[PDB]
Amino acid sequence: VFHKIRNEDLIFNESLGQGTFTKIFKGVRREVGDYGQLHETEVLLKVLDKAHRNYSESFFEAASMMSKLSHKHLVLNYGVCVCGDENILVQEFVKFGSLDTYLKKNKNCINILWKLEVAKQLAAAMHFLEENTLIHGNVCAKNILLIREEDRKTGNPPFIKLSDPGISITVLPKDILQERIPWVPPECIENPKNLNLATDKWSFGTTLWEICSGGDKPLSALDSQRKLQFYEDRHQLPAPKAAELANLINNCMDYEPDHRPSFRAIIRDLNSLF
Ligand SMILES: Nc1nc(Oc2ccc(NC(=O)N[C@@H](CCc3ccccc3)C(=O)O)cc2)c2cc[nH]c2n1
Repeated sequence: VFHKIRNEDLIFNESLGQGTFTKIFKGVRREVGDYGQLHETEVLLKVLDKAHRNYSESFFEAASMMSKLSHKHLVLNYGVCVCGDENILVQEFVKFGSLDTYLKKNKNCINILWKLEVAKQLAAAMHFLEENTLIHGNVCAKNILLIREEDRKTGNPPFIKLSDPGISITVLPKDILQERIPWVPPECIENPKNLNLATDKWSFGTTLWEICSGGDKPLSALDSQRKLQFYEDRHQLPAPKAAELANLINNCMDYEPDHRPSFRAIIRDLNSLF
């Protein structure tokens, strides 16, 4: 149950792009904060396309269930604006944006320790979700937000958060699902209702591949028909050039969902690289 924010208290600024049936804007929220102090707070605004209003339930159910669990590695949702014909998610604005964009622009200055630290943090967030038996369902580098850059001057590591999952793959059209191979697992291509905790272990593997690959998209050279055939022939992703996490990636991207390792075991493996 989300706090309702008045349209009057939001200003829309620049477009930040679009997601699946959504438009993204940087914005500002006027609000009374602690001690009654007035604030104008930078916010991330996620607007459901007016033409796809039928998706609003899934749009908001995702963000809602995760926002019931507070955690340092999970994005903060302030509330929702449902004034007028709008369906707007009002979210904390993370200073350095999405991880995939960040990896591409910083490819030639991100070392293995940075990748391992970000992987550990992501695994911590997924461990927390697994303990709470809560499925994310759309783990990917675009849904990882970089709160803070690494600072070698103080040894401060980077700090990331996992964003909301957006519209569930259980209600999206099959062609969007096919294009999201290989983040969407084989069993969910076979049947979207196979969405399960084991889904998030597979997509975590794909996300590690992104992190280790300077933001390349795995299988981007394959069209949708060939992505399906990739799964039909039981292929695995190539090892990234920085190959240190390749075995972990493949262990997570196991075609047998019951064989995919728990996030506790994943965390132990990450720690053993040191
Ligand atoms: N909290 C927040 N936020 C931001 O900006 C985002 C907007 C949207 C998203 N999240 C998505 O864009 N999610 C996609 C996923 C699509 C997908 C998933 C798996 C495989 C293929 C494709 C979607 O829903 O379409 C992430 C960051 C920014 C940008 C600067 N600062 C920010 N702070």
